[PDB]
Amino acid sequence: AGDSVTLNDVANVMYYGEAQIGDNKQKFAFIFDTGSANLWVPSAQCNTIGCKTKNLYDSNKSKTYEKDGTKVEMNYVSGTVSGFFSKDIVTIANLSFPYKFIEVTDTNGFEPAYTLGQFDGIVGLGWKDLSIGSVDPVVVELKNQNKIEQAVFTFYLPFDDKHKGYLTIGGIEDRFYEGQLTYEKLNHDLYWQVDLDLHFGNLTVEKATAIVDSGTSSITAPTEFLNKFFEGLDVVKIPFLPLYITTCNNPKLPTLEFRSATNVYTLEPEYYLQQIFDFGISLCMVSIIPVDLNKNTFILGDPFMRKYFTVFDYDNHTVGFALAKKK
Amino acid sequence: GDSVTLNDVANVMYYGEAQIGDNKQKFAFIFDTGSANLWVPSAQCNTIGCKTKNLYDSNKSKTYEKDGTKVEMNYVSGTVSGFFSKDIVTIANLSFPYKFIEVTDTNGFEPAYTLGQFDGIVGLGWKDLSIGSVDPVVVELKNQNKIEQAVFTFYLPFDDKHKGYLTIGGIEDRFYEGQLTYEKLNHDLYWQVDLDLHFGNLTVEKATAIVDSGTSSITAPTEFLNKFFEGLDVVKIPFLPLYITTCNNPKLPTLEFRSATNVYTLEPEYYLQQIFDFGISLCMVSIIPVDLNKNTFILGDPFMRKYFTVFDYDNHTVGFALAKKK
Amino acid sequence: AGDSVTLNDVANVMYYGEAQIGDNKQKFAFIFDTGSANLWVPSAQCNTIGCKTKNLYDSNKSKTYEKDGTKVEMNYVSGTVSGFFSKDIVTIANLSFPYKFIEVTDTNGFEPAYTLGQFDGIVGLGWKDLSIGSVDPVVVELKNQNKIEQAVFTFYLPFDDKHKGYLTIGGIEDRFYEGQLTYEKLNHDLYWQVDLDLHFGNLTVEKATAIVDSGTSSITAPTEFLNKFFEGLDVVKIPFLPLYITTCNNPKLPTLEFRSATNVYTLEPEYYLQQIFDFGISLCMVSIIPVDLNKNTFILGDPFMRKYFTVFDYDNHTVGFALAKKK
Amino acid sequence: GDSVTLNDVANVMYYGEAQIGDNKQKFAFIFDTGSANLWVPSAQCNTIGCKTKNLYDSNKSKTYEKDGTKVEMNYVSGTVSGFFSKDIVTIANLSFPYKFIEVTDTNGFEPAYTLGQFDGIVGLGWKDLSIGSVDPVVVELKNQNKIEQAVFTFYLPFDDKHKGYLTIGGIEDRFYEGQLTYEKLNHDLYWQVDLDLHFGNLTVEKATAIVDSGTSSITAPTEFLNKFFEGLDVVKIPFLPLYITTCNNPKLPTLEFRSATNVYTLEPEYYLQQIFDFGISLCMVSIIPVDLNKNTFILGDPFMRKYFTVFDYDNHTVGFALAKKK
Ligand SMILES: Cc1cccc(C)c1OCC(=O)N[C@@H](Cc1ccccc1)[C@H](O)C(=O)N1CSC(C)(C)[C@H]1C(=O)N[C@H]1c2ccccc2C[C@H]1O
Ligand SMILES: Cc1cccc(C)c1OCC(=O)N[C@@H](Cc1ccccc1)[C@H](O)C(=O)N1CSC(C)(C)[C@H]1C(=O)N[C@H]1c2ccccc2C[C@H]1O
Ligand SMILES: Cc1cccc(C)c1OCC(=O)N[C@@H](Cc1ccccc1)[C@H](O)C(=O)N1CSC(C)(C)[C@H]1C(=O)N[C@H]1c2ccccc2C[C@H]1O
Ligand SMILES: Cc1cccc(C)c1OCC(=O)N[C@@H](Cc1ccccc1)[C@H](O)C(=O)N1CSC(C)(C)[C@H]1C(=O)N[C@H]1c2ccccc2C[C@H]1O
Repeated sequence: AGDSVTLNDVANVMYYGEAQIGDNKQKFAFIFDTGSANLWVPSAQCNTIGCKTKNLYDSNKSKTYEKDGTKVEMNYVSGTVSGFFSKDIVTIANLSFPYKFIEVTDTNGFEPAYTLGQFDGIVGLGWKDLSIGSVDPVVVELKNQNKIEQAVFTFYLPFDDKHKGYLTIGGIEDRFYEGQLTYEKLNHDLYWQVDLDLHFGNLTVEKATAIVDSGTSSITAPTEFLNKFFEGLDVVKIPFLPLYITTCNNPKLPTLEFRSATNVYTLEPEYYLQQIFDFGISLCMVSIIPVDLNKNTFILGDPFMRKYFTVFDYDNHTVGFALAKKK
Repeated sequence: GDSVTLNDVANVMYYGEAQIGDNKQKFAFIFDTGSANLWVPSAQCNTIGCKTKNLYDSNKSKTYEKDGTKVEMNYVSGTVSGFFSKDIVTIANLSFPYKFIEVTDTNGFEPAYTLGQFDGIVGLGWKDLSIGSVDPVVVELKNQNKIEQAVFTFYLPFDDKHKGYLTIGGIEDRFYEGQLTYEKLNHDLYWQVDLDLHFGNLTVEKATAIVDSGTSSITAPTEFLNKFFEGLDVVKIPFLPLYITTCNNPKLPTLEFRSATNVYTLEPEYYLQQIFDFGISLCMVSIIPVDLNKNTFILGDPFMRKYFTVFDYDNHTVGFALAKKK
Repeated sequence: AGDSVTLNDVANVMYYGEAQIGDNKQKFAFIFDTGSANLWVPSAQCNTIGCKTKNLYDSNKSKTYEKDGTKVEMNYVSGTVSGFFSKDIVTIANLSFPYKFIEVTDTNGFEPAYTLGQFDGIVGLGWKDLSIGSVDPVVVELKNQNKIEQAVFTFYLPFDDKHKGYLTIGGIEDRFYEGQLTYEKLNHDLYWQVDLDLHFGNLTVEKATAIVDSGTSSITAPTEFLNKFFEGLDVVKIPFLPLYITTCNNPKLPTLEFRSATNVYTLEPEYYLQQIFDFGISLCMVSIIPVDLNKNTFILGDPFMRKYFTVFDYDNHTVGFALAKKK
Repeated sequence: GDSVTLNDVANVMYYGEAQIGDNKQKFAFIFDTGSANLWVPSAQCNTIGCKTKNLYDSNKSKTYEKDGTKVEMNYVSGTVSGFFSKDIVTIANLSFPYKFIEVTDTNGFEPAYTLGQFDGIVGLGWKDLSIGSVDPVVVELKNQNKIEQAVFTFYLPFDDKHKGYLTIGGIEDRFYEGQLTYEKLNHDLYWQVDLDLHFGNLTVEKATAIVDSGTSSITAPTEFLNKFFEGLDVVKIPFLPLYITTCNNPKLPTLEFRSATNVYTLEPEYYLQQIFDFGISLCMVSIIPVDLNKNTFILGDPFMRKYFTVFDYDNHTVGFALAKKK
């Protein structure tokens, strides 16, 4: 079946698509993040520098807005936003549903990541307990009022700007993938964390939790593991920055291997590399960066999701994977 | 129809393999609607440029029919040397007697040749354009009741590591979309057409425009061009026929090709090539200064990436559509 | 008069010189940082990855070492080092003097900034009260025992990479500059913070504290001030990093103007730019980055110090400036 | 001596100004020890490449002595057209009657000409090289008891500002250091010299090697070179005479140039130019395939940047030192 917000892609490094808010259907661009669980927009109320270029929600000219007013920090690792809670009717796709969200009023905690973004707010797409305010996930809310067949959603991401990407709600559309799905059951309903013995060419790590995260531009690994990784594969790290450079055909670059009970998952380097220079010799950025999180915890972010169509299934506690169609 | 699977190389030249000989020696070929002769490095080609190449040995094929006349191939991008021969040429699964040049002296055509990953060229041009009046391979195939139409299609892939097609005998549905305007040759020489050539301000009315798959690039009059880029933000890198600009450059116009029937247009997204993308992103521009007879334009590869091309010996036309973008 | 450690320069991006520790004169490379105030070396004792290629100080085979052993974090904004205090006699230039320093034993908090460097430790060259342990500044220490004429030091940093930099202790040598010195009284003896109305093309900020900092590769500005700056001068910021790219002759680039009661100090853009691409069009990195610190606080780091010879004067509480010679 | 201050442009070509006429029209010039004719865009040059250029108006100078014979300049990098003339040329503060080409048709020499920021070239080659046998400008100055020596020096800067020097009349101390080996011309044609040419393994004994300030680069036979770079890590960018490598590339040798007296050598640090430096540093390499008579090599700008050059009509010699590095 399925209902689909098409997602525009900027420098392969973030994705955004429209959604509406209020019964006067005020428009907004959002990052759909399977690694966070709240929704927010700039508030008509906000007076910080960053807000001033964005589309500002007016709680006023929506007739279906209801007041709440409880104040909230929202602390991503990328920065902080702050506002208060409101209730209104959010439309995603053209599915409509009441929701609790944040009218953000302070953003200085999140700029320039925000002053230089082309998105008004974020839409959380993880699980209920990653939420600030125990708010049900929007796909879940939709199910809970017969708006959707199944409380499942999918990500299809592509390979640059006027190539179009697609978040689909409540249906698993064949148009996106090839082969069959392979599923992995989650190990907490928090992030879409599943459970994996990872193998990066030379070192492996036993049963790691892998976060599948639409929100991250990059693949991440804990920092011990990475230094352990890059040594000897002629990758030069620009100094003082999470930034790794190598020749595009550096033939010492291992295919990454994600392996589970059911299945095997792989990432050729053509997937975790960015072309940066291409003039007889081609130079590349390696799209893997240090990040320390609870367990052995790796985020497969955007590079992984480019190879793999992904089905997130609230009903079963699973994420499915198939090869994404190139066309 | 029937297509030869085209190989991309830096989007700067494409090649395909085609067999010569009953013994069926396979070769790497550039298919060049800009010339009308076929050739290969003879096994008796003694020039070191020849040494990595695929040779044709007139021994191995039974069908080898001796000729021997000597011959000069004078491409503006260099010259080759040898003598004529005959044998059974095959293109995809299309076999036929043809006369061609056995190439023995590759020296006046390197470095060009010694780098290139191609052994010879095939002319997809006209009988008029041939050195030796060899009938174009398609027109032969026709008058041997071997395919429906003295026609071919050029489907070139927009992008580097993807396939590309020389279809023969009939237009295919897959390859294109929308309709298919035609225009007619103003000479049965090159696949040259008569064209109202608009380009920002600068028109140059009733130009001759050569369609040509051999050319990696688009060309213009050295004077009309130099005058064009002026005031845009396109820097020219000194004594090389090369120009860099930023890819977002908003001074950059679309290019117009209107006729009596219709209009065609080249978006800057079709005549730029990336070189560098990191924060700012620069692209090199695929239009180059080269002078000939009229206002004579070469629409090369950048144009054919946009427009599927049909080459019609029968109806004296060339015809175009939006290349199926994939 | 003066004595001088000659400083080697890597990618215009950090500078290091040799010095000795112990009475068996064990050698080490150090960053001389006028923006922190402690000395440390890797300890013979250190077993973290980042130590493993460095020259480790053996408290043992110095016959003049005295134990202390009190343990210390040292928390730069670039990272953390950890170890304990020892006393030994440190020689810089070839001036010899007793000191309290840090035997660093844990570095995992500072790597790869330390795994990818070619320097063993750091030498703090700031003021007493920036020191962990109220330790007198080395140059001060040296005065306090008749090793030097006057408790003053100088930084001469070279243009481009080769050609050699120098720190000069206890003498102002005419070989390094031209014109005359213009001095500025400090506004706390903490950093070499002086007091400045800064003027960058279009935006000015009234009476800013400027930190003169040999250690920093770049110029820094508070984040609001920067976003406010770069707008409209076609400077693209690489996404998700403190990285600013532009065309080298972007003729919108303002000369920076630092202006005080006595004096005017200036920085043409040929000083705050790093090339990156020279093919016809020509690309440049802008060596200014957002950094938020107490007041309106700017660090004039390595770019400034390339135009300007600098005299740090403990005796007067001043920093003096003259044009560095090009030869 | 007496020097003309040379201007640098992308280290790809240098230029200087020198005056022609009694009225003293100043001009931008390339000083090319690779040709021996002087020329300027006549005020009667009607070609649109002429329009930003500095023209010579044979009206303004009294001293204009009419000639008019028509003439073709056929550089290998293009051709120019005009008729001859005569007047008082000045080079720095050196004035003298000289016969030259008034250039009227620059079309066979663009885009080259219309971008270049230079109006004419001056030849600093020999009489035998001259089209019309005009005696070289230095040998004239000489034989008008106007300077001590039919000699000149070429001093060449490294960076973009930093300026260059064509000195005339005598070698200067400032410009160089150490000694000064000489070698003797194997023809009084180009300043060509006989050289045992060593380069990694590949020698090519007793080659002829042209010193030439006009050339931006160093050149070699297309075959010897192609074979050279093989197994280096030097990628060639497709059908442009252009090669990229990483600047630290350790497979890159120093070049050798030995004779009977002495040996000269080109460090990679002299024949590379940064294209890209960030994390990895890439450099484009200044050596290019071009074929002539013997093993004939053009030592151009990369070589003259290392070595100061002394050009000796009198003692038939060319001589070199380490260019005073500043
Ligand atoms: C929900 C919650 C509640 C309380 C506390 C915490 C810590 C919580 O988690 C939040 C979180 O930070 N969530 C992150 C996921 C996350 C968690 C922990 C560490 C790192 C990431 C969210 O999914 C996400 O992608 N994001 C978030 S913002 C973003 C959309 C820009 C994106 C991101 O950072 N994108 C940037 C990013 C992220 C990682 C690496 C590289 C890059 C570049 C760019 O791609
Ligand atoms: C003139 C003539 C008269 C009677 C008979 C004959 C056979 C004649 O020769 C026609 C001719 O030479 N034809 C050329 C085409 C041509 C026609 C008119 C003017 C100039 C060229 C031949 O077809 C062809 O494309 N080529 C040739 S080789 C090639 C496949 C590499 C390609 C080419 O140059 N490719 C290169 C090229 C060419 C031009 C611009 C850019 C680039 C980049 C590169 O990819
Ligand atoms: C010692 C101390 C004790 C108590 C409290 C404080 C705040 C202390 O000082 C912290 C500090 O980090 N001090 C920094 C200075 C500083 C002060 C405030 C904020 C940030 C830095 C020390 O001077 C220093 O240069 N450094 C430090 S490491 C280094 C010498 C390589 C250099 C640096 O990082 N350089 C990196 C840097 C720093 C800023 C901008 C760009 C870059 C690129 C790179 O060069
Ligand atoms: C004068 C004369 C009279 C009768 C006969 C002959 C054969 C004559 O000489 C021809 C000649 O061209 N002479 C050339 C040298 C030459 C000789 C043989 C083959 C090729 C060149 C003259 O010196 C010269 O450099 N030049 C000349 S124009 C120029 C100043 C741009 C420069 C040049 O080409 N510059 C370009 C160039 C040249 C070679 C390689 C790379 C580049 C890049 C660019 O910098």
